Amino acid sequence: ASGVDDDMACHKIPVEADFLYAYSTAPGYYSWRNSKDGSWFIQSLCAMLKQYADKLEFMHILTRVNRKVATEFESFSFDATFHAKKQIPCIVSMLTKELYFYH
Amino acid sequence: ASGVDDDMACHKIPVEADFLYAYSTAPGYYSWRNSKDGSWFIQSLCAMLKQYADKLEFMHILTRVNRKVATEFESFSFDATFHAKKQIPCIVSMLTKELYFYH
Amino acid sequence: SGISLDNSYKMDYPEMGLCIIINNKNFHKSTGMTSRSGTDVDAANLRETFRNLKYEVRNKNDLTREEIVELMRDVSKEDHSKRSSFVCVLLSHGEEGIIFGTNGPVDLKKITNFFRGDRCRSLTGKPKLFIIQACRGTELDCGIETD
Amino acid sequence: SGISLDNSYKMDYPEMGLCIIINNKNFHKSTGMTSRSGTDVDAANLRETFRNLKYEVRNKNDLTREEIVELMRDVSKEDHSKRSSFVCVLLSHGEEGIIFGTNGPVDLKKITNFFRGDRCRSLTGKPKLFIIQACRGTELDCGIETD
Repeated sequence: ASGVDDDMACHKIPVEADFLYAYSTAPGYYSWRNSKDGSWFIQSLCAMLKQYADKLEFMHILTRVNRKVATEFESFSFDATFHAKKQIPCIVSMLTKELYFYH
Repeated sequence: ASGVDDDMACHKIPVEADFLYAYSTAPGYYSWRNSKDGSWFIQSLCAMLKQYADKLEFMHILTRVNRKVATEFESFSFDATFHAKKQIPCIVSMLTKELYFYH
Repeated sequence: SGISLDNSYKMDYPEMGLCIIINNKNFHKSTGMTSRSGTDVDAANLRETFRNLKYEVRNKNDLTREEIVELMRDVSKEDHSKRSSFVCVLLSHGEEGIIFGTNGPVDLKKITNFFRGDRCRSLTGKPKLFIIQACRGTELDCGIETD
Repeated sequence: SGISLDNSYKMDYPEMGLCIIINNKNFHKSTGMTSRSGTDVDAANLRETFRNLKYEVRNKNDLTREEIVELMRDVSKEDHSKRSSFVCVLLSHGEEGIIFGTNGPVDLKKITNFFRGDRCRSLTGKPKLFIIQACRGTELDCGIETD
């Protein structure tokens, strides 16, 4: 097969390639932070990195972070509007390869 | 340790949890389609699924899709404005577990 | 039994689940949107690919914005108890956060909200995958020569 | 040599790379933004965590929108040839696509553009990670009881 948009003589990659955005929350949502213990997301991210950085690929580590934040945290507020709320982090990957912090 | 936002008696998960959006292109960008062969993204997604669905976790499959689209495709247009352009798909994961199509 | 980790979604339910493919090729003249030549190739490739993964593939062609919403609502109201997951593939013109019906736009949020954990209980805790082939804006990536 | 696959980023360069932490706790009164109590705990936890991963951690506290842009520009202009990757952690108030400096907003796109494959050549082909702890809107997730 042959075409006009593949097998270019000069190899190029997208300027937006190889970026990874680890958002603490879903698009359009508030992000929660405990005034004493820190944000749910950063707390969880550090915990999962400390435990799995020498064992799992980064996306899998971030997936564990998603589960930890989603299951273990729920807001507490005297204001009913902000009470008993949940949060799910949002992994946005434009990476082109697997990423391991170890080798 | 103890706090106001963890270890809830009644377990809940975010209503936005467990969603995965596999976007063909980065936020704010056009998405490319070959009038004869189909879109770069769908072409690549099907190819990677056929080859790796019984071997790799979904995020890793999508990462291969990202690399395939990013490296192998470049637009061709008689209009200089739309010529020689690139594309990088965008994986947006709010999943809480690894996903394998096989068991 | 032995140690249980629960790091991967349970994908051994009786059914893998539905794979809804919305293939919009022809748009109403009134919208001024061009036909999407080559999309049928995508639709067929998806049908075969997901068929082999054991999904119940359902295809729909040239749906209006109303039909897209109706389809999604109806599907979200089915009993997915025996299904491991849900897959929806959208093939059409689009803009950031929008997918086009043949006669106008549909907010992606409206489509996905039907499947929220609290609105589609038979899918709560199960992976809901949305595959989107459509523009997300008008920016062009000039790329960079690799070395 | 034997078969080479190239499925994972080369992370064995002399240095893992930089981990820039922007910790905005106190905001100018004129902005009407509240202090972010507890953010220091996050900043310290990140410093220790990435220190153990062998990153060159650099912390900055309470930066104005101008200082954020200047910092990012300067960092993107360094020679990252011997570094495997780049990490930037943003801790502050925010809205969709925005991160707040102590005196006003900064488009996340402006920050990330400095690191584009064509603008930071010593990072081309290397993973660029942006960790963002900030609001992306005003929606609240009511959650759903699991069963």
